[PDB]
Amino acid sequence: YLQKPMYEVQWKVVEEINGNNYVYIDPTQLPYDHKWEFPRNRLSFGKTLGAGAFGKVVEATAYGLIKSDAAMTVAVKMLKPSAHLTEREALMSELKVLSYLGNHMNIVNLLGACTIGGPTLVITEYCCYGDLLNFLRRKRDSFICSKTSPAIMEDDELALDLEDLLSFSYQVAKGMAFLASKNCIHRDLAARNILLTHGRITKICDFGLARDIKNDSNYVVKGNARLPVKWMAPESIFNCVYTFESDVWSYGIFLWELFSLGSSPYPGMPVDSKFYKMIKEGFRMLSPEHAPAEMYDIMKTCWDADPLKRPTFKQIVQLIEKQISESTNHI
Repeated sequence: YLQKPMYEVQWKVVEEINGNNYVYIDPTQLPYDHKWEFPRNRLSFGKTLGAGAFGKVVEATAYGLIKSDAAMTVAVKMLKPSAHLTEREALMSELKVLSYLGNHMNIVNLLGACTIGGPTLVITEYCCYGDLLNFLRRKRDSFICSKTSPAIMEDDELALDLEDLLSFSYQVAKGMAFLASKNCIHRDLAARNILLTHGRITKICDFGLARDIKNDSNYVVKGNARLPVKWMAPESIFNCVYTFESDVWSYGIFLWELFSLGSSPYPGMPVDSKFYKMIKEGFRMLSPEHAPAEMYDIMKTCWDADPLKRPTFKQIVQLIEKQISESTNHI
């Protein structure tokens, strides 16, 4: 009888200085270069990586994607088989946004698409170690004791250490700097939306299509929707505005997840009316045990009540570059 909720593109591109303020570009207006088209008969689906309320992401092998004589593992985003054309247009819009952004080492990049002659599919890079949240949690024990035998995740049987966390901080800052440089806001930055691939390279993405948000307690009901309130800036929670500066707030929360070895933020504090209150009154999380003071300093600035006093990602990148440099022969 009526329309159920629809998948929407998570990342937004915004219009260049509304007036130190923000408005979204309708992604349908973005161009789509059909150079991305890949014949669907050259895709072989494997395991479902996750299924959410609107669709799923699956591992697949794409044959001749880049080199004619070479197969390649990819990830494929798709809606439910029953999805109508307007629902499927969201995936077209996602394709347009990824196309527009272009390629960076620290995002999950577009590799191709199947948008003709069948179900709409978006082919992206496959990240073999999965999401960073799960990685941190499974590798946690190896951080706490190096002699322990680390969780084997695909071909990665190495421990996690401080240098890993520093590298992840840096890489994610670089990927977010890249997004912001393209006037792109993520709006759901969190360890669950950062994936890990060969060389422990972190790639920022939106993995929400593979997630059942109703069964994820990190998303809470607020105003008809389910939102990652613990990652959100006070001004997003209260004014429903997402900005470059609220992405920075989220990155600060991500740094807390990182150095807490994948703890959920504000542990044991439900998102209720007093949570909202104490956030606006200036309550902030304490440092993670394993965070360098310098990294917690970054966190604290990411959480400045005044959005204009938060660092940009460009500045965070410069700050972490200085930390890593100064941390040599000190780890």
